[PDB]
Amino acid sequence: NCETSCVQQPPCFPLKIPPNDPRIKNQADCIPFFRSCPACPGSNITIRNQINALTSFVDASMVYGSEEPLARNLRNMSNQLGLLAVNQRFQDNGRALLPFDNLHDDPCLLTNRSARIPCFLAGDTRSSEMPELTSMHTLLLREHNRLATELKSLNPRWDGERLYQEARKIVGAMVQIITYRDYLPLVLGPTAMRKYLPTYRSYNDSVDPRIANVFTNAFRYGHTLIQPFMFRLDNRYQPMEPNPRVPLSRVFFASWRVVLEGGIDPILRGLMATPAKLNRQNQIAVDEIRERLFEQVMRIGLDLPALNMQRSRDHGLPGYNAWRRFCGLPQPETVGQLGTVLRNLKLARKLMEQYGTPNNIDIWMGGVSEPLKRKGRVGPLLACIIGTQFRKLRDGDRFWWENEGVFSMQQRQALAQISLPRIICDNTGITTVSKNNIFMSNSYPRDFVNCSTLPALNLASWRE
Amino acid sequence: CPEQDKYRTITGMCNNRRSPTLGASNRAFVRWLPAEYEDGFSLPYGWTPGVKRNGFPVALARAVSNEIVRFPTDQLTPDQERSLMFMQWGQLLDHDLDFTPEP
Ligand SMILES: *[C@@H]1O[C@H](CO[C@@H]2O[C@@H](C)[C@@H](O)[C@@H](O)[C@@H]2O)[C@@H](O[C@@H]2O[C@H](CO)[C@@H](O[C@@H]3O[C@H](CO[C@H]4O[C@H](CO)[C@@H](O)[C@H](O)[C@@H]4O)[C@@H](O)[C@H](O[C@H]4O[C@H](CO)[C@@H](O)[C@H](O)[C@@H]4O)[C@@H]3O)[C@H](O)[C@H]2NC(C)=O)[C@H](O)[C@H]1NC(C)=O
Ligand code: HEC
Ligand SMILES: *[C@@H]1O[C@H](CO)[C@@H](O)[C@H](O)[C@H]1NC(C)=O
Ligand SMILES: *[C@@H]1O[C@H](CO)[C@@H](O)[C@H](O)[C@H]1NC(C)=O
Ligand SMILES: [Ca+2]
Ligand SMILES: [Cl-]
Ligand SMILES: [Cl-]
Repeated sequence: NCETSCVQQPPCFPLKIPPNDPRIKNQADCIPFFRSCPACPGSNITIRNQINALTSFVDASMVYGSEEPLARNLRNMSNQLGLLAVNQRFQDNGRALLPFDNLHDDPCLLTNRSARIPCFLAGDTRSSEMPELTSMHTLLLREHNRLATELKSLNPRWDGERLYQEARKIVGAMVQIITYRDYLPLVLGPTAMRKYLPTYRSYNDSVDPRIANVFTNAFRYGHTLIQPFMFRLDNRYQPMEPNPRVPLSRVFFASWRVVLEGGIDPILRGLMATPAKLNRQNQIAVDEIRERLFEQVMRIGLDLPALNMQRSRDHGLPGYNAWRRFCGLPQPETVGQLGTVLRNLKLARKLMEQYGTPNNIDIWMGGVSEPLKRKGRVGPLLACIIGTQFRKLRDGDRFWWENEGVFSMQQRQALAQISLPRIICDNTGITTVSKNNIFMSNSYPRDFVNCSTLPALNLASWRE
Repeated sequence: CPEQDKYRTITGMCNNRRSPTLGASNRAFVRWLPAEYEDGFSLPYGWTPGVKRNGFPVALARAVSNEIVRFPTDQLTPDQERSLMFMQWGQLLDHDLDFTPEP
């Protein structure tokens, strides 16, 4: 058992502890680790690969599910209104909350014994990992029910399955719009955005839409943006006291914080009005994830950056230089060469001291070390892997919102008016939201606007 | 595989009509480069004591994290042009794309 033993026997791949560790003084101890499930168990012929349990498409699968039995269970099958199921024991000031899960071993119950609040049930199983993620799942659950109610008044003849499918299609389009219009330009920056994501022409059935193994590790760049606290703000965007800033080690799996500590509204306010952690070559990732990851529910606090590196090795990913070659980028052979690539010799030196050669630098580590691109939050290598992946998901998606036949000219014209701040107005008691782009706006009240100013999604073109 | 359809399947199956499992759930990831394992096909680098990778010892992930990643929390630089919503949307989006199951 990988949870309690330090023996390296399949499927355990524990992380050994180095001498003079700042936290783990016992070198006979380890950081637990289970190797990812192989696609072909026990094979002496196949080169080990891992499994994607989700639909690679940007289709709101974290709301609806990627398997038919789960997808059915997430729906309100009590009526013909095409809604998703909601929590029966609790509400957030009359608003809906995700349903509870039926886990045998529930980690959310360990975060506060007294509260007895289990994990939430959503399209994806990680819905309760941090209450900020739970808030986003809850926001999208309310948007589906809101859309199916609006569509039922417009088309009374429509049944439950039609209403569910039509509301699902709109939610998925909104995820695609916010991602490609607002999110990705701010991740890649403008030159990489033009290089890897040129203007959409049409669906091409020869574009492989699968997630590449490397992308599961490269996209973990987001770990460098994580703040050490969960910030909660009241009605006037002032700290929600007591406990306006709770350390991340105290919020992992803490679903009770959503049910008993004020709902999703103060969490969403905090996400909008608090700046992200800036990735700097000498300030890569915080110790709430580097030392106290899931500290409350495990026998030892995990190290997220280290888990990423052990994961790339488990996944048999090539190192830094092989990915720099794949992207058509120069491949440094020495600390001298690498210093030039990183525009920072002191980091190149530290990297060479650990790895010996830039060929061996773990893809997450090399990727998050590169200097950020102008108006972007990743360097050239991560911009390539991320950029390449998201083009495959857009050009290889037959149900891409802009593809002819998915939506009508008028429905596309209507969908272009959506935004994440508007989705928050429609589904929360928050009356003052971020001025677009929501991902750039971060200071109250300079970057904030009233909910009345933003226009709603007009469903007129959805009538029969 | 239906010749005409209005909505996505829950599993993603039948999005690509020539290869109807591409992008579907519970399928192996595509690889953009051949895998690199200590034995060529399954054992990860770091599995066997003393087995070097490309002529160099394999560094412990915890040691790399300690020397390169670790930094004093009080030094944190807030991003003047990004909100925590930028971080949170990325995690939510990542949970629409991939989940690698464990034993
Ligand atoms: C529909 O999308 C198809 C996929 O396109 C890729 O993905 C999208 C999302 C974009 O990023 C796009 O930039 C990508 O190309 C697309 O089909 C592709 O079209 C290109 C160009 O015709 C094909 O490239 C050619 O490949 C042959 C074969 O060798 C390739 O495969 C081997 C093995 O993996 C590699 O070792 C090679 O390096 C190649 O990658 C080459 O012989 C050929 O190069 C030679 O010829 C050209 C001139 O014809 C010269 O410029 C070169 O110097 C060489 O002399 C090309 O590199 C690509 O294989 C093909 N992919 C698939 C999956 O079919 C398609 O065109 C898009 N359709 C529309 C209508 O837009
Ligand atoms: C925008 C990027 C991004 C953000 C932000 C992010 N992650 Fe990650 N994380 C990922 C991706 C992608 C993976 C790989 C997912 C997979 O396929 O299993 C991952 C994997 C993980 C894993 C599995 C580690 C392992 O290798 O065993 C943990 C734990 C994790 N993240 C926790 C979190 C937590 C906790 C947060 C913050 C609340 C977070 N992540 C935020 C993208 C991100
Ligand atoms: C189903 O819908 C009705 C009407 O909106 C609601 O009262 C009921 O709680 C819902 N049930 C579930 C499980 O969501
Ligand atoms: C647990 O939840 C209760 C509310 O039921 C709260 O009063 C208490 O402070 C919480 N305990 C911890 C350890 O957070
Ligand atoms: Ca998906
Ligand atoms: Cl319930
Ligand atoms: Cl790959």
